[PDB]
Amino acid sequence: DSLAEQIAHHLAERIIRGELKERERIQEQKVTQTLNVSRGSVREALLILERRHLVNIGAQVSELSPQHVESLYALIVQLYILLAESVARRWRSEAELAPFLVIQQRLLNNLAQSDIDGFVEASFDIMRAAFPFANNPYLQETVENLLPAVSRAYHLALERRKAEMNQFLGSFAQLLQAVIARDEARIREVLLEYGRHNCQLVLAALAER
Amino acid sequence: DSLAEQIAHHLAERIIRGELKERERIQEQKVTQTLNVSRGSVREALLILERRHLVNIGAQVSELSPQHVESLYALIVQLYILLAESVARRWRSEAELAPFLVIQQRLLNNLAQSDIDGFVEASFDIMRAAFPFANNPYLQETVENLLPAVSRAYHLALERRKAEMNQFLGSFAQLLQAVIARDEARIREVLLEYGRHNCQLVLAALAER
Repeated sequence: DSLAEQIAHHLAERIIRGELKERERIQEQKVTQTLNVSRGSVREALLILERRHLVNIGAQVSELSPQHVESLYALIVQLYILLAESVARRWRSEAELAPFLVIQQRLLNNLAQSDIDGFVEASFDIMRAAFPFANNPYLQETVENLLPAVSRAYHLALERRKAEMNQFLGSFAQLLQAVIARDEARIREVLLEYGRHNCQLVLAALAER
Repeated sequence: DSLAEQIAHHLAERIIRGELKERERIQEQKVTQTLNVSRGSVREALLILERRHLVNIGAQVSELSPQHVESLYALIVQLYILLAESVARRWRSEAELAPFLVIQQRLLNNLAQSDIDGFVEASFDIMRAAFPFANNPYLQETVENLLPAVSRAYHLALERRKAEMNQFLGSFAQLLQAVIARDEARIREVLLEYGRHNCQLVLAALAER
């Protein structure tokens, strides 16, 4: 990771968690002083965040809107189907799926700790554990570039409804079983159904701003 | 467009057209001298090309492989379906589809001129004319970031088979009619069928390297 990428990750986590609010301003000099970093690094960090849709170029934290949320979910669900179908076709031995079981345990541990921040962080390891099965650089880079925006929406859904962690775990368990069963019709059903549900929960939160 | 983006577009067109070959080296100083540009601009231009999958960081033009070609087509077909379905649902008056008819004429004009380079260039205006219907920044930026790689593969298919221009036009006409008919099942059929056909033509060319 370049220093620009480290700074962007730091600011992205603050936007994702709701610590930096919609329309809030980010000043280059304030970030340089708080983090003890070079100004050029901060400038590049903001360009990364803009590329990842989290800020508008100083910079201002981007606003959420229903059309962009719906846009994001319509796209990410098709990318997740592609990833999950590649795991379902390519896994050869059940040992290769063990990463998903460890993530299941990590999600449960964060739920036990009432840790929404860690729950979101661990959710993204699911995609990361799928990448070696797909060996698809275009898909991987696309998903990685969208993870901050997805994170931000997903975090808002959990801020609105803690029981969504229980809901996600139930759907994830169904997805894992469908991948184990190599059932592509069921994989698409689970992802499309949970995707629409989670999107509408984000929209409910947006409507209450 | 920044100067870095202009330089990257210039080098991308040379890779897309086959003027810069797989594994060929690009030297920063050679580009600065040929184009009369700043070295920092060229350095950033290469980072753009690497982000767009056209070079590995000097830099070397990336190699094509069957798994990456299949990866690219599996992804881009789902993105095209998303775009085409949004046009099919959102167009209100047939005047709004006129851009696609003009592109049809431009494709025919390049075919008449035996201009594969211009045919590829005009093909990408189809996606660009679809963006206002989708109003989907995530989808738009994803497609824009993949257009150079798609371009390169598509250009190789036409270098292998000029009659593919006639084939593309026939399929495009069917897609436009399905969009006019707001028939989403037919939209997916046309894009999936042409996608698999064009992908296998690229694979045929790869096998003959």
